[PDB]
Amino acid sequence: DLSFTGLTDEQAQELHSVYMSGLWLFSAVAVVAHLATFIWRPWF
Amino acid sequence: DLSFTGLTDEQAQELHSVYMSGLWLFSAVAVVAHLATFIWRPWF
Amino acid sequence: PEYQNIFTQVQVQGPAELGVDNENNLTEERTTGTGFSQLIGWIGNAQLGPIYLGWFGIISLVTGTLWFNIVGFNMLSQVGYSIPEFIRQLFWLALEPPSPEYGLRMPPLDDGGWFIIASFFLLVSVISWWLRSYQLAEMHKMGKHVAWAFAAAIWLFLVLGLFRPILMGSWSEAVPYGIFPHLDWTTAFSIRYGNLYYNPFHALSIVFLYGSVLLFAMHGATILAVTRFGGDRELEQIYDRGTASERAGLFWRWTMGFNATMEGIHRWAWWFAVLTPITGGIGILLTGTVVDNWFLWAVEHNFAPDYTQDYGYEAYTTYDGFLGR
Amino acid sequence: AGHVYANAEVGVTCFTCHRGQAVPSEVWYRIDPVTENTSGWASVQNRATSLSQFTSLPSDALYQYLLNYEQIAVHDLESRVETLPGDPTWQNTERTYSLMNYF
Amino acid sequence: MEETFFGNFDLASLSLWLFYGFFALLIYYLQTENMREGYPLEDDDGNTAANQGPFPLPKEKTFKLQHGRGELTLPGEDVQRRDNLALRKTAHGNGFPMEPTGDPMLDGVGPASWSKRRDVPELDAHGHPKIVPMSAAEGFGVSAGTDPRGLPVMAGDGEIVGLVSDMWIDEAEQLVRYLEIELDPEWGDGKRLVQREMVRIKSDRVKVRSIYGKHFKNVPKTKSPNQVTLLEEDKIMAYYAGGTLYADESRLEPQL
Amino acid sequence: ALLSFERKYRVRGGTLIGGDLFDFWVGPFYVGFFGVTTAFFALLGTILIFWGASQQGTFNPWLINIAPPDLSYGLGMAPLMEGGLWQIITICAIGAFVSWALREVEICRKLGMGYHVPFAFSVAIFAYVTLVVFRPLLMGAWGHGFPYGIWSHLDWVSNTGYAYLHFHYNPAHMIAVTFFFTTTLALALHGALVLSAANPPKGEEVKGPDNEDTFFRDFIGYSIGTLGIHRVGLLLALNAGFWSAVCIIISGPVWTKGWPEWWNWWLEMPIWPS
Amino acid sequence: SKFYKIWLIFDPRRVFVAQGVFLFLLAAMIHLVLLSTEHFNWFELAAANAA
Amino acid sequence: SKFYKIWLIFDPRRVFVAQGVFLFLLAAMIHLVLLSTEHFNWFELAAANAA
Amino acid sequence: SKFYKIWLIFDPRRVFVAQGVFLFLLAAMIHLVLLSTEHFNWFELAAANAA
Amino acid sequence: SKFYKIWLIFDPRRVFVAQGVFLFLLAAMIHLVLLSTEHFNWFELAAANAA
Amino acid sequence: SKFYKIWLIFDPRRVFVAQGVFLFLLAAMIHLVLLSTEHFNWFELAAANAA
Amino acid sequence: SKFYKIWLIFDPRRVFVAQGVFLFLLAAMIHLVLLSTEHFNWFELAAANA
Amino acid sequence: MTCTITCWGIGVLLGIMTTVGLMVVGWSFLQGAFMGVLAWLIVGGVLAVAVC
Ligand code: BCL
Ligand code: BCL
Ligand code: BCL
Ligand code: BCL
Ligand SMILES: CC[C@H]1c2cc3[nH]c4c(c3C)C(=O)[C@H](C(=O)OC)c4c3nc(cc4[nH]c(cc(n2)[C@@H]1C)c(C(C)=O)c4C)[C@@H](C)[C@@H]3CCC(=O)OC/C=C(\C)CCC[C@H](C)CCC[C@H](C)CCCC(C)C
Ligand code: HEC
Ligand code: HEC
Ligand SMILES: COC(C)(C)C(=O)/C=C/C(C)=C/C=C/C(C)=C/C=C/C(C)=C/C=C/C=C(C)/C=C/C=C(/C)CC/C=C(/C)CCC=C(C)C
Ligand SMILES: COC(C)(C)C(=O)/C=C/C(C)=C/C=C/C(C)=C/C=C/C(C)=C/C=C/C=C(C)/C=C/C=C(/C)CC/C=C(/C)CCC=C(C)C
Ligand SMILES: COC(C)(C)C(=O)/C=C/C(C)=C/C=C/C(C)=C/C=C/C(C)=C/C=C/C=C(C)/C=C/C=C(\C)CC/C=C(/C)CCC=C(C)C
Ligand SMILES: COC(C)(C)C(=O)\C=C/C(C)=C/C=C/C(C)=C/C=C/C(C)=C/C=C\C=C(C)\C=C\C=C(\C)CC/C=C(/C)CCC=C(C)C
Repeated sequence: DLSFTGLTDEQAQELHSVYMSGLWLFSAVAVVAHLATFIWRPWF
Repeated sequence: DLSFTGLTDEQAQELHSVYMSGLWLFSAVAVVAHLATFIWRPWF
Repeated sequence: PEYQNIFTQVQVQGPAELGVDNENNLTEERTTGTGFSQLIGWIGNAQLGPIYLGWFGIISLVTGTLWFNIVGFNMLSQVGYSIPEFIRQLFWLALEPPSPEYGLRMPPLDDGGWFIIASFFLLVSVISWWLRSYQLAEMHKMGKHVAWAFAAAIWLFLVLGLFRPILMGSWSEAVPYGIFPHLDWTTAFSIRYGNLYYNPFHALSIVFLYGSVLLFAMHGATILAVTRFGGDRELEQIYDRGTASERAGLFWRWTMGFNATMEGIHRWAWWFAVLTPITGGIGILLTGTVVDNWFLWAVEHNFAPDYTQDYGYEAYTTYDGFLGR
Repeated sequence: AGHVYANAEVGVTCFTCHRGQAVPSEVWYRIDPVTENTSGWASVQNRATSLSQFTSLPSDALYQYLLNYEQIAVHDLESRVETLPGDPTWQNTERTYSLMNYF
Repeated sequence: MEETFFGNFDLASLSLWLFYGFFALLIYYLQTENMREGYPLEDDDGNTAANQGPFPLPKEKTFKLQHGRGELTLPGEDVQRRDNLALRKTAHGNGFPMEPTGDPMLDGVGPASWSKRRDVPELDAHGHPKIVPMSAAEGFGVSAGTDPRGLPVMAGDGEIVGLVSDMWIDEAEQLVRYLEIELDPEWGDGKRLVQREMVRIKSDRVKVRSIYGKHFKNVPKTKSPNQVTLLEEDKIMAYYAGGTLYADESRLEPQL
Repeated sequence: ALLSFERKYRVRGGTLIGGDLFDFWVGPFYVGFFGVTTAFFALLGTILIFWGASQQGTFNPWLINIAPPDLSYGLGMAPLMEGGLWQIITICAIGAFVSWALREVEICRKLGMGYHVPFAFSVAIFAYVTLVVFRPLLMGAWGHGFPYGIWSHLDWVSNTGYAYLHFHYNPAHMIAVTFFFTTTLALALHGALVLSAANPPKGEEVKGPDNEDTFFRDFIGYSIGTLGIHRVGLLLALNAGFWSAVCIIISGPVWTKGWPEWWNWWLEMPIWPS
Repeated sequence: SKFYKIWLIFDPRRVFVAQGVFLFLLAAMIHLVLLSTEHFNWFELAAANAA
Repeated sequence: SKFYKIWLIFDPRRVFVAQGVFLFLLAAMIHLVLLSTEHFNWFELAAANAA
Repeated sequence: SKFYKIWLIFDPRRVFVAQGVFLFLLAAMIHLVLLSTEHFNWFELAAANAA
Repeated sequence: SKFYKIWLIFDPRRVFVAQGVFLFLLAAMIHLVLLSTEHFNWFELAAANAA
Repeated sequence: SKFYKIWLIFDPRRVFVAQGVFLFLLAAMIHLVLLSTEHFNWFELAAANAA
Repeated sequence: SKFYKIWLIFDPRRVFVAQGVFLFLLAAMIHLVLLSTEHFNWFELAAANA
Repeated sequence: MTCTITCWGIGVLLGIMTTVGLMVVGWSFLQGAFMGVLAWLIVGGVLAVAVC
């Protein structure tokens, strides 16, 4: 029952679900940005 | 019985198990990252 | 705006404070003559209190005058006793050290002989003043930090004019007694032995010289910032910590992650100032006696930067282009 | 020709030094003693003279270096040397620096 | 000597590394001497913190206090600790500001917080209290600047909360410490002290901007009108500085 | 972690901008709006230094050298590896220094203390600002700023010093240097008095302000007091920073000849006989 | 997995500030690194491409 | 084994922050080390391969 | 998706001021970056284009 | 043996940070020493082998 | 013999910290001394043997 | 003789730490001084014998 | 005060007046400024003491 921030297990579980929604969306945009740049001028 | 941080014996075990799971995932990415780089330009 | 405690806005003057006393009987050698200056009282204490004149103080004052007079009489005689020319060239005249051809032997009076005699009285005068600081602390039953800090300054003072010339085997290595000439010596000393910038101890002394001004700006500002909590009464804040010491500590803890105590600040203050001439004395003592060229020492030890660009002005512009024609 | 034709064909003519004067300007004489009560290294400096370049540096730098072929170089050419007597001192550096403000 | 001990490690290089060892020892000595007060670290909840820093606590040093006030060893239990603080944590974790549970200036928290110093007056070399009113002080008088006695006192909101009846001086150092304010009945009841460092003295008035007119009635008082203890000194000075943030909501809220 | 007395001071408020969005502590450090910008500017500037060090070919801290562009580039932007990186790091450094000073304002506002420290730091910032932007602006090129190297920026000082043929003769340098040697003089003696009074010989009572007040009265005949030494002490160091800023901003924008030649006004005064 | 427990020890409004600076630090730093190179400096490549 | 007892000695919050700073400084340093070398500088190699 | 909860942890009025300053400074910075170049300096292009 | 009593002398939580910093500074320095030598610099060896 | 009494005079904590620091600095110095010499520099000798 | 009375004057703690620092610095100096000489430098001598 | 500052203000104004006055009759700005600085210190100091 460790909680240094006071958030319960369900409270952080639902917050972390949103965090990955932002993280994956940010990564998804980064992938398309990286994919487009590689087609433009590849670095490999 | 001995704990300078206040964590219980079972609380630390739960925290460490997730930490190792994160450690292996981070290391697994690095291994694939190193493997891709070695095929790109080997350093041995 | 809020009152920044920079100038006192009201002064109170009472009976002159003659000072504390104990069984050492300080009052015997005190002048018992006091004066109050309201001009200096705006920023500091206004009482020009009595001075304890002992035998270390008198000998230092008398011998210091002899060094001052011998230098001055020589400078006056250097310009042929022309007072208008002596005043005009005051910043340029000096008592030059002996010529290098004489080594450590006594040179002629006109060729640095009076320099050694004047230096002899200056050395006695400076050491006597240090003994006064040591004796006064012992007779005041306080620590000898004033004497110990002074000894650090004397260390560079002794190295510059007494220790290094002896080690170098020539009295010519001393510093001339002039306003501009000891600046010329300072520049010539750096040029003669390579580049004194690349002396690690000169760099180290600059670190503590910069740190001393940096700390004592920090300590002065912090105390004035907490002087609304009686922070200027540091001693009472050491024996009984008030909120002045707490906020002063917490200001620097929240700014840079660590702080000091009201007493521990002066240990930082004492040591940074004391290390300025201690490292400088070592750097000067190692100059000529050991190294003789510091930039080549830097190149040998691989910390002299290397530049790849060209050096001439023709590589960057033309003479006509610079002149705009 | 290696100096007056350094960059271009500048050259030197009679007008270069005189500039319309019977005696060229910026000529110098040996004001060596300058100081009255001193001799040696103390009698060539420590006074703002015409040749000292507004400094207390030696005023005999032009005489010693540009007329008497004295050694101008003062640095030690390696990291550490044995400072044997007769080597250039800070006084020689002071005189070299005096000539060199003139440059 | 111009010979290298090994490689390019000469006497100049040897002295440099000798100073590196000394400076490292000096830094350790200086930092530990700075830890005589405030440690152990503890956390927001008040329990001892898990982390205590790389530097260990120094050995106890003993101060022989004068005027028969006993000894003092700084590394130890701190008598200046304040209990029953009126604060609550805004977060369950660490590193977050505390929210005062009542009036921050009345409770003495934050900029208005004082320290539990000794409840005795500071004494000079002679032994009598250091800070005394000029009425009690003998031979003292104004020598320069504007005399604030009799001038009205203006608060931070422009209210006139009384006039300066007397000013307390440090006769040991011949320095003005406080100004007594004879609070008007409409604002206060008796006399309040304001430190010289938080009051700006003009030609016709003395202005203190940290404290509004309504906060003078709550300024801490002194037990006696002839001396002020270190505890009363700490409470009085902290109250005025607490007004720099707690006089009105505008001061506490961000300026932009 | 906290201190034994830190809890009662960690209160909400005192920010200049951002309110409670950033108002928290990370470890002992206070993080504000300007602590966020300090972290961004300091990290970006530090990384760009090591990025420039990587392409420079050496990571040796002594030999790292991020130099300003050539004087031909003027006040415009240069290629990032032809001096343009120095311009960005300067922008990051200026942003980090100003944020650091503004962060100190929030810290001392939350503690209800005076703003002397951020003001005193602003003088140090001004001394840096007059060295990196003000003087290059007056001289018309960013190449007049000092490079960002531990030993490379000493060569700039040495060359700029000898750019006026004897830099000791700079009148403002004399005033500024006199303040450094005296600020360390005041620091040594002031630190000694408090230490001597608080640490008397073993077995003897500690001393109060009177004993140190009468010590330099017995020593040098005058004592400026406990409060006065900090007041003159801040002024001595601030004047050291200010006059150092002056001596370099007049060297080249205001005075182009040798600094010894400046003293020619005193030598050839009409009163002096020929 | 159970990485959601990272919010049991790290408070959301103190880490999001930490990553906000870090993410923009990376975004600004990497772009400047590309601008330093002569091959990935898209600003000068437009000039080179247009001649 | 019993390596989990490191958290009875070390606070999880301060260690995680410690490695987060350390691991990124690792990643930044190593990436910069390769960028210093002429062989592993992928930015210059793109220019060479483009020809 | 469910990003509306970001205002449950960050003060809306504090964030808006912070992001307003960030957006303008970023906009001013990028505009000055364009002005530093030759290809994308619209002020210089007009002079060059007009004879 | 009886070496376990070192923890009766040293605080475990202060030694571990001390050796954690020491071990990495050890590891970095030996890596940097190897890189300085021309024989053991694997970055230049990779460049030489590729040729 | 009877040297155990040194711990009645020296604090075990202060000496052990000093001894640990002194031993490594002494060990580092001697290793650095050998590297300076051209006969005991094992890094340069490995290159010589390989060539 | 009866030199044991020196400890009635000198604090054993302060003398022992001073002696330990003095002994190593003296020992290090003599080792360094020998390394400076051309004769007793055992590192250079071993190279010569090779 | 209200009188020492005024006397100090009078002295610095006279120093500026003596600075420009010497430039008009020849001299130089730096030579004139020194006499102006000297006039500010002497006349200002004398006034600050002679009249209070
Ligand atoms: C070299 C070839 C391309 C190039 C290749 C790439 C590639 C490849 C990528 C980028 C990516 C990015 N590039 Mg680029 N990029 C180039 C030139 C540019 C130029 C320009 C003027 O030339 C610009 C402006 C950018 C800008 C950017 C950003 C759009 C983005 C990185 C985001 C970041 O660092 O901060 C983000 C950090 C933040 C934390 C800032 C947050 C600030 C705001 C105000 C915070 C508001 C939060 C508040 C609480 C409100 C919350 C609301 C939420 C929406 C719910 N690039 C060149 C032309 N660029 C990278 C990316 O990730 O894109 C997604 C990417 O993958
Ligand atoms: C071209 C010039 C050379 C140069 C050549 C030197 C030389 C030469 C020296 C220094 C030294 C110093 N240099 Mg350097 N230095 C240069 C560039 C710099 C720069 C810079 C920004 O460029 C700086 C900041 C410095 C800074 C410093 C200080 C760190 C240091 C002096 C220590 C001290 O406090 O002295 C203060 C100490 C004293 C003044 C002497 C003690 C005085 C005695 C005790 C007092 C007696 C008083 C006397 C009796 C008169 C009393 C009269 C009263 C009225 C009664 N240097 C360049 C490289 N530098 C010194 C050093 O090396 O230290 C290791 C030194 O000798
Ligand atoms: C040939 C050399 C010439 C010479 C040429 C110069 C030149 C050229 C200069 C000086 C300047 C100075 N010289 Mg000089 N000078 C010479 C001889 C000397 C001697 C001596 C004993 O011989 C001395 C004492 C001095 C003394 C000084 C001071 C007047 C001044 C030093 C800089 C300054 O004040 O700080 C001011 C600088 C700052 C306050 C730095 C600001 C720091 C910032 C705000 C914070 C830094 C944070 C940073 C990121 C670190 C953080 C990292 C970690 C997290 C902590 N000079 C010789 C003759 N001198 C320098 C000057 O005045 O600069 C203004 C100057 O440019
Ligand atoms: C030379 C050939 C390849 C190369 C080969 C490799 C190899 C091989 C590796 C990398 C690695 C990495 N490379 Mg690389 N790399 C190259 C060029 C690049 C470039 C570029 C623009 O050119 C970039 C951006 C990167 C970037 C990266 C990162 C993806 C990664 C380093 C992570 C690290 O150091 O910090 C880590 C930072 C931290 C630990 C802190 C992160 C901070 C965040 C914001 C904290 C959030 C925590 C918060 C609580 C949320 C928690 C949520 C959890 C999910 C619960 N590389 C070249 C092209 N690179 C190294 C790596 O680590 O891979 C994994 C790796 O092994
Ligand atoms: C009154 C003038 C004196 C002074 C005062 C002063 N300095 C101060 C303060 C005060 C009152 C502070 O409160 C503040 C502080 O907190 O100090 C601990 C500070 C400070 N002055 C400092 C140092 C310092 N002071 C110096 C001098 C002086 N400062 C004067 C003597 C010098 C000199 C002479 O060079 C230095 C180096 C810092 C310890 C601190 C400022 C901390 C700071 O700015 O933090 C934010 C930035 C970073 C953590 C890193 C930023 C990195 C950059 C983005 C890139 C690099 C830029 C830089 C140009 C690098 C150049 C390197 C080469 C030159 C080697
Ligand atoms: C580089 C300078 C140099 C050049 C070239 C030069 N002179 Fe001279 N000249 C001198 C110097 C030095 C003096 C001595 C100073 C003096 O007498 O005023 C001098 C003096 C003289 C004098 C004597 C002045 C007197 O006081 O009576 C004459 C005549 C003379 N020059 C003629 C010439 C002529 C004609 C030329 C052109 C060919 C010429 N000089 C070019 C350097 C030179
Ligand atoms: C036109 C360039 C010129 C100027 C201006 C100049 N130098 Fe020189 N300098 C020289 C020449 C030529 C020499 C060579 C003399 C010799 O070695 O006989 C020299 C030699 C020196 C030496 C001797 C160094 C060594 O031991 O070889 C010093 C000292 C010196 N210069 C310092 C300075 C200083 C300080 C300045 C700044 C005022 C300066 N120089 C400016 C041309 C000049
Ligand atoms: C020097 O070297 C060179 C080669 C030059 C170099 O470049 C080296 C580069 C190097 C080393 C880069 C190393 C990169 C690394 C480490 C990558 C870190 C990046 C990471 C980890 C990505 C996080 C993404 C987080 C987001 C974007 C979350 C979105 C958050 C959203 C907004 C959700 C939150 C919203 C809510 C509503 C919460 C719910 C709230 C309640 C329920 C209340
Ligand atoms: C200079 O020399 C040159 C040659 C250049 C050089 O490069 C030298 C290089 C040198 C010396 C390498 C030095 C590197 C070393 C030593 C490697 C350390 C690296 C290590 C150790 C890896 C840790 C990984 C930890 C993670 C990444 C965990 C992930 C954490 C996850 C996220 C779990 C957290 C999740 C939770 C839910 C919370 C916990 C649970 C509860 C709260 C229940
Ligand atoms: C300069 O160049 C030249 C000249 C060439 C030069 O190099 C000169 C070299 C010179 C001069 C060398 C000077 C070296 C000297 C003098 C050697 C000192 C070195 C010594 C003495 C070695 C101590 C070793 C002690 C250990 C390793 C204990 C280990 C203890 C372990 C860890 C057990 C833990 C201990 C406990 C007690 C447990 C706790 C118990 C209870 C709590 C019950
Ligand atoms: C109006 O009154 C009259 C009277 C007319 C007058 O003119 C007044 C006097 C006037 C105006 C002279 C003004 C003096 C001036 C400007 C001098 C400035 C002085 C300066 C800058 C000092 C430089 C630093 C020198 C060092 C660093 C020394 C250190 C050397 C010490 C001393 C060590 C001892 C040396 C020895 C050699 C030992 C000898 C002993 C034996 C051999 C036993």
